[PDB]
Amino acid sequence: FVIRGDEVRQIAPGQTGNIADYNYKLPDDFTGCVIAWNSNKLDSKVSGN
Amino acid sequence: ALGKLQDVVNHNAQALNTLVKQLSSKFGAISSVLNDIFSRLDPPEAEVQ
Repeated sequence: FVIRGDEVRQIAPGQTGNIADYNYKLPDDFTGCVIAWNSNKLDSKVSGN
Repeated sequence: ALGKLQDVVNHNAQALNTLVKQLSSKFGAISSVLNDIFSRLDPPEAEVQ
């Protein structure tokens, strides 16, 4: 997924909000690793919003 | 005269009163009310207090 902003911390076990509530939600365990990185070099297409 | 029949009753009443007394006493936590923990913290970090 391409979630942006400070809501990256919301994508985690718990820590609900606006992004991690009605779009996607990790379990209360989430045995794994969350990998995030900046993508303001390819997602700069304002036309494709 | 009847003092050794009250010592057993007083020791049991003290043990029962001390056991209930240790309920309104948190152990290095926010509070000693379970309802005041789940609704005052996030689910993931709720099960650390």
